[PDB]
Amino acid sequence: SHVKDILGLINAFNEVKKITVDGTTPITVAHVAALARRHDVKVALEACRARVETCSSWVQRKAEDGADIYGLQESLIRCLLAGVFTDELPATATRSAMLLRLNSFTYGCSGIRWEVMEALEKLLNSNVSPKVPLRGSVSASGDLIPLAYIAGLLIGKPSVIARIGDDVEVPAPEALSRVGLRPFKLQAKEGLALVAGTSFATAVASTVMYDANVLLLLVETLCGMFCEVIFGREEFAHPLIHKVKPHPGQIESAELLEWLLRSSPFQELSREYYSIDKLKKPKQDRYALRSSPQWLAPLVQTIRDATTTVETEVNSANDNPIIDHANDRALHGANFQGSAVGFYMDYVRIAVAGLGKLLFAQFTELMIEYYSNGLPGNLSLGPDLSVDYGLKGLDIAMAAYSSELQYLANPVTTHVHSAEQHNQDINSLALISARKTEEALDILKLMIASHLTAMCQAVDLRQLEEALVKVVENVVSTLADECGLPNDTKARLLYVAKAVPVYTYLESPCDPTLPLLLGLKQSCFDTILALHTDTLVDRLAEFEKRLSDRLENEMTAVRVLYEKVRIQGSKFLPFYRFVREELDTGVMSARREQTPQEDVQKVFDAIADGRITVPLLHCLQGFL
Amino acid sequence: SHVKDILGLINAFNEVKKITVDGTTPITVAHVAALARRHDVKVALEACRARVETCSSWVQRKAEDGADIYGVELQESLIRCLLAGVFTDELPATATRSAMLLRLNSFTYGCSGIRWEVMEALEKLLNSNVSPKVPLRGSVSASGDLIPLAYIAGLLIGKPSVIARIGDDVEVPAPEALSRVGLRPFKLQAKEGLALVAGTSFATAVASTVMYDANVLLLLVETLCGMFCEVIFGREEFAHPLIHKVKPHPGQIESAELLEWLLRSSPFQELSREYYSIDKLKKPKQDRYALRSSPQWLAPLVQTIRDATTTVETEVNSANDNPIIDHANDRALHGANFQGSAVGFYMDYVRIAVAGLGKLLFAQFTELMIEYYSNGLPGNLSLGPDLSVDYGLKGLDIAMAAYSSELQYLANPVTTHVHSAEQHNQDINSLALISARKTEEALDILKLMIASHLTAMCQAVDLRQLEEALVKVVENVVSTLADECGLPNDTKARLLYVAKAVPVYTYLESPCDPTLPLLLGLKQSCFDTILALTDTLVDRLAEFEKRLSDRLENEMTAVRVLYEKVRIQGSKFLPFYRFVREELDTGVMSARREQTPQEDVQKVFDAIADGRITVPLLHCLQGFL
Amino acid sequence: SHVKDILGLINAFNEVKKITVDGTTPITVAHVAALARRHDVKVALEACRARVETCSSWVQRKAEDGADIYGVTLQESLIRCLLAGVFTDELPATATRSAMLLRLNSFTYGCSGIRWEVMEALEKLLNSNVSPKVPLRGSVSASGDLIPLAYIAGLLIGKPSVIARIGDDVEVPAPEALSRVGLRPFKLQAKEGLALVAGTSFATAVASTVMYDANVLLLLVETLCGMFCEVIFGREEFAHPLIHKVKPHPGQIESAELLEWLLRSSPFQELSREYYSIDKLKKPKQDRYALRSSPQWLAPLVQTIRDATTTVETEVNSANDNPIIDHANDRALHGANFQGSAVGFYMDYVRIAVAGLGKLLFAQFTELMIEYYSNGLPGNLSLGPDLSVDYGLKGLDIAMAAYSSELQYLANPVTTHVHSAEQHNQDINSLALISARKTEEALDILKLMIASHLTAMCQAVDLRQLEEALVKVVENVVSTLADECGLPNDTKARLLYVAKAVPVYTYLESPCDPTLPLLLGLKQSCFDTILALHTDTLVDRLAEFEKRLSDRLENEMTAVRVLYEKVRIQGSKFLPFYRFVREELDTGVMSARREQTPQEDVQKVFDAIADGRITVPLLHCLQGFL
Repeated sequence: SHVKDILGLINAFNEVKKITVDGTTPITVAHVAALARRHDVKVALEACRARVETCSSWVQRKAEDGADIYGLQESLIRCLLAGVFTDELPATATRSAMLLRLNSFTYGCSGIRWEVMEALEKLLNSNVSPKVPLRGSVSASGDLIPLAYIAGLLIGKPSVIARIGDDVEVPAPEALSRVGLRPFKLQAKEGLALVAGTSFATAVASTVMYDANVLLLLVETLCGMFCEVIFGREEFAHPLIHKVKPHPGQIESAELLEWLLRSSPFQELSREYYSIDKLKKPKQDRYALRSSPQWLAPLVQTIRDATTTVETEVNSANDNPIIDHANDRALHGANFQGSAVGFYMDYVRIAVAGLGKLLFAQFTELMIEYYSNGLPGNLSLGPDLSVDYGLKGLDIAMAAYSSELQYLANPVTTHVHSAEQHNQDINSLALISARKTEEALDILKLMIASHLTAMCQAVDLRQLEEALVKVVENVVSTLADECGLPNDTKARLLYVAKAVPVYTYLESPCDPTLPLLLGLKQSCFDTILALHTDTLVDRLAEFEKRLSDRLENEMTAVRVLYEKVRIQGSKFLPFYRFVREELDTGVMSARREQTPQEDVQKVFDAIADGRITVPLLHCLQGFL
Repeated sequence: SHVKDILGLINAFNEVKKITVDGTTPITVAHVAALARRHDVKVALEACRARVETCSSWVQRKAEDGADIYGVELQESLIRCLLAGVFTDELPATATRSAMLLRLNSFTYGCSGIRWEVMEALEKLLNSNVSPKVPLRGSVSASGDLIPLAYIAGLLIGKPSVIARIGDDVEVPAPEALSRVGLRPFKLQAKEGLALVAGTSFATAVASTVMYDANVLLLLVETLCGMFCEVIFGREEFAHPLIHKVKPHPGQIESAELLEWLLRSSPFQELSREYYSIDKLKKPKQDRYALRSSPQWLAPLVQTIRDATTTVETEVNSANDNPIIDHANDRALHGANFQGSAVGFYMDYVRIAVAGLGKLLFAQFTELMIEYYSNGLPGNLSLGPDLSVDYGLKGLDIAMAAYSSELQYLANPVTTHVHSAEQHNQDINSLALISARKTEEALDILKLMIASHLTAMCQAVDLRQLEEALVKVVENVVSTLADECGLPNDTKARLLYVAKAVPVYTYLESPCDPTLPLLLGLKQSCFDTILALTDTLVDRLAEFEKRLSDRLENEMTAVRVLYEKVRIQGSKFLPFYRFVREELDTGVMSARREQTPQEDVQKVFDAIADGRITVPLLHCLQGFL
Repeated sequence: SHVKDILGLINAFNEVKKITVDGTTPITVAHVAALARRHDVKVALEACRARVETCSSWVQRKAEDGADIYGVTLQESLIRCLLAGVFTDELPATATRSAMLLRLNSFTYGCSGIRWEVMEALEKLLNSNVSPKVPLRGSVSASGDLIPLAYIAGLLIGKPSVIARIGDDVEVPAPEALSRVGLRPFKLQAKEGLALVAGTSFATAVASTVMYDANVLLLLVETLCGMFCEVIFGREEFAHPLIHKVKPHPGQIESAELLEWLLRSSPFQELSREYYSIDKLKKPKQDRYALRSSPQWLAPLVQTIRDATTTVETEVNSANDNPIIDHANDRALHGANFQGSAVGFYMDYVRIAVAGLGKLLFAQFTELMIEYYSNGLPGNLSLGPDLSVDYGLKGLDIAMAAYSSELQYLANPVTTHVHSAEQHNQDINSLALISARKTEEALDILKLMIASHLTAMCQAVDLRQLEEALVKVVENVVSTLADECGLPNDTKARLLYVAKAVPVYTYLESPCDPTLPLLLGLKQSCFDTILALHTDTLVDRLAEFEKRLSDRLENEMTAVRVLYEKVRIQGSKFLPFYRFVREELDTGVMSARREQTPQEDVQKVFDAIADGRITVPLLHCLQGFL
């Protein structure tokens, strides 16, 4: 299952202490992302040093012997320092690019001197990186302009500014000086080896793919939480449905969901709900839940396949010419053409838009009383709704997020211009595409943060609902006895207490126009008819007036007590405990001062910085 | 002509000191951009005080009467629920202050029911450079820009969680920020929460600075087509008013008019004519489309940007909340003026027009870089002479492809992605703010493209003038050596024609190389002159060749070094050349000039971004009527 | 108002008999669509002839004395290399004939140097219904619509490989077609190849019929917003002049002005006001955005479609070949009028606005289908009464999502995809014909959406009229039965309130089902009256009221409905539409008892939209508006 592969990705990301750069051990997107995000992760270049020097020698002798092989170093770098600071590629991306550039050389096809590789290693471990303009690459003879800034650092160009950690910016030659390095004087083919690769596009695409797997698994998992809160029928995940339409991502997501929902205490509440007034409620869930596995299928497959493609690129020699020193020939091709990454970046951006639309459809259902099976509009607790608009602000923002996300998912690869004196008449635009997919993942993080917040709100509201119906049942039950109503009447009255959704009358429970009093009034009239008397009327008028003696006070009490349980038996407990306890939040209401921003910011940040993987792994403990 | 309207917008942007906010004087996009970009510009709210208070009183009396009018603590629960954005990024100070201005102006029509006091507070926060930190995303611009506008409202009521900027340095919680400029948190009354948040002010704000930039950069692109004509050796006839008289799109007529005027009696057009007189049958009789069809291309782009400005300014000058209080006839009118659709649709159109400007620039740049298309210019605009270590503007060329590709992608529509939002109440919604942001991003790229193009054309100006001086040196050396060696009058004329005809950039790298076009051209003539007419003729022709390779390279080198250490002086585009070269302190690009292309183009880009580029533009255009 | 301008366009389309091609009288998009769609309309080329010949002879003079002028001083080799299309699909005869008109018209300015005799042959081919079969693709509309226009030239010179249509079935090689209409193949003179192939006539032809339809459908959509207001129980206040005065986008003012006028004396707005006065506090105080913000939404759409109309007409009335022959001053001028960019960009914009029109329609239709949003109407506009076998307009609802989705997809721009073309000579090119074609496909879909929307609203009128009648029956049955059982005034007034208040479509399926809202509300009031008047006698009479209700009430609801199946619309400005759809097209309220499928009903409406008949009830509806 892709579920276990993604868990393995998350574990490797968390665990790794050293990245082995050796020309043989694959670097994964978890490693790239760990190097980028955890500064205690260090690069360890292993002395492959043999084939690197052989290659280097072959090129360096074909220069002393003055052979003539096509593919002065500073003039290439000078013409490529052609970006403009409007915005810039971040340090995480630049350091990622440095690693991929370093790695590309280990295969001994590039001809760069080993010491330059050592210099890359040192700069990475020292947190030194050049400041690199955002735009300029068409990713075809490589990410020429942006990679030119890394080469510019290595030769100590004064106009290239370098970061050292988060606070220090110094000109290139001073940055080299501070790490015990001297400017390089570039040798034959070395300018081309540094600039003509796919390392920047592939860097962005690596952090993008790592993020895509994590958010994918997170969205898939949270479909189970959605089922629980919406009162879904878990049967949509039944293995047979998916065995007869056997898209691997359809089987595998359904598999996880069947497992997440199997012994669910909310599924138990769902069953009791559809048993009451059975033939007046929907027989099936709406599509955002019920067809989630079918929806997820191509998205899982796209994100998994793109990961393979990007990792192949991470582990490639991607400059030109390729030096076949063994056979004494320089090979003229175009491994710097980033099309594998470019095309898949367009595809993943479409899959991410599809994940966003799934979230938006689910969130929409949750906000609307007609579609939420008992939950209040906007997940508003009230009880006073005139001053509690609940999650309406987050609802509007989810439309804002989905709309921009769908716009972002138009392709970049369809916009190929005939470039560089028509030499690059096809070019991948991989870095541009990767940037747009990254931007699309930023918006999906917002949507996840919002969706999880809303579901924790719904958990609270479902737990509060169950306790409120119990209060009502007890108040009706005991008052019925005290007024001396017959058992016919008592049971009829109790059915109403059970059946009427509590959020439809919580605002003013004893309001004669609201659904509780309406149901009791019709039951009182049917009792009079079934039993016919003047005494029965006395006790029924007594029952009704004595409703506003106790009911409201007891509903308020059990509520206020909740503000100051089924989730404990649910596989999503870790998520709820993380958002409520660890992040320090509570059921949203007019009485809680925190804005939706404050609550959702906490969840968003935990998604951003990877803390959310903790409750996620917890939740999936034992899944095989 | 749109040319004078844009010049009017630029003059207004530079001159304005105070923006009059009174409910009758129009705010234009130039006013919005000046408030945003020049802090010396202050807000002047004029005591319209009468109509605002009347409306405020109506609303308040109707609530105090306990009357039941819909949309008229209730107010603070609205703000609370809308403080719902997330910091990932933010709308910048310039957009937020722009919005604050637009929000203030909308109240001045007295339809909103906000108190005058709150308005005075807005005025003072503006002039005191105070503005809330606002999350980038969350608005669908339909019941207004509810989320981002809530942050302005949050500041006004002293919400502790709303962070506020004071200048570029200071950041403090909203209550403290109100304190520091002598204000107290407001307690909001009937309809005031809704008046503050339910507007189109953020999208319209971004769209105002977007439209200002679109106007300036449009005029800049049109004008620079004239510069392109000069350096590329174009035929100015493409601009002849008769061509456009019979295909009369106003933008076509007006762009052609500007171009005819810029190119009339151009000293560069004189070199162009000379050039096409030598080897006429071997050279194109018409320019390529990126020059020759420029007025036809510009026409819809001009009209789109002009019409969009009008639509955006209409929005700037609107009451855009709900209900609209008709205090005079005692009704709250229920509509949807907060629906930002006019701005949203036009932002999509303007983004397509901006993409069209980018494609025009890309195509022109491409021609200029390629020797086959540049009518004598060296590939990549490399001076060399040694091309093995000078790749000229090849990096800028690649980047222009990168810029255009992303520009074209950005130009897909946002308005086609309407979701059924807010419990299906907002089943249509404009997405204006999102569209405005994308068009803004598209203009960022256009600026990069304009900066590169201008830098490249200044390079080509230098290369054209150098070319003229180089060819005259080659003629003079050929003439004086033909005399010295005692060559026949026929031989002399035939050799001097070759010196005139051969493009000098085809042999600059090694002028006396026998395999390069000058020597090939002279060798053909030499054989021809021998046929028309002996051993002593061969003798003098070998002496010619010999003495050529003693003298020619040195005199070429000398005149080049002198240039490095003129027709542009009579060009309408001198202000641009003088600006880039002198004011910005640059020179002809080559291996000998240490500064990178980044350093040069950056200077140009910054001058476009900060407005300095308008100075040479206005100078260039002086007298055009 | 743009409304008058569009009404002018429709009147012109209808009443034009001859198109004056003279080089001074403007051809409008109505004239182009008239020519394409009404074969009785003839071209009248009015001898203009003098300048054509002056230009012609100037070109021929230079050919004689051997002057040398680029682009003028061969043709059959140009035509040959441009006959490079492939039949996969073709440009329709209507597009080709429109292109022939525009090419003819372009020549009338005397700037092209084409022979008057070639012009007369164009007129004759037009009036005789001859046109070449033209492949669909190949134009980038930059040095003109070169490939498709080559097929017009190929017809004129009698290229055998060029197949010509004559009317709807007849297809003959070009020599045969010319011979059937009394013409002979031309031998092209200097500059005539270019005159013919190097123009913008194809893109601008598709764009002309595109703009005529955009104008008509726009007005139709605007008008039907009022009909939507009527059937959905909207508040007409959204259209009030002061709202739009303070946000004065010209299209916002004018759309709302139209709507205020359509709704001013509405008998449906009267039912609406009455509806909101019952349970005022439980029902929404404002309409949803697809109605309430329709003026703000329509504003940019109105303005796009009108400005785009101007641009396309400017192009219809242009000389758009090259070089531009300035015979007066003995010069050929070298430019690029064949660059179709004015039309290309505006086609992209109009496609987006059409998508915005479709989205407006989709959101309206959506509200209409959902009982939560439709203020009394049944889900899916199902009449029933048995809803288990009547799913109503659910098919059309699904279809509307499909329509809107494909439409939004089509509205991406074409002009952002400019390639460097023709040996990099055409390094900018307009792609105008491609864009026009996509905007045309977008309009095809909008037509589908309008057809469905109008059909749904006619269904809703019927349901609303039945609703008023049904509630009256219920009130009467309750009022009479209260009397027959001697119920007190307290009881009678509570019971009659429930009869007026409960939406009839929530219980129509089984009016006496005790779990449905009529009986629920009746039981509630009965308990309330037993308490208020507090007895064994009252209970006796309330039980007899209930038993008599389930004997008589349903029978009388069925009778009134069965009668309806075998009024407020009569006072409504939308009567012409309703009358058009029900009587003229011969349709009826939709249900399980009506045999015709939703397909058969909507086809009829769509066909009337597609062939222009829908403009009759449209023009009738708008009579009086100034």
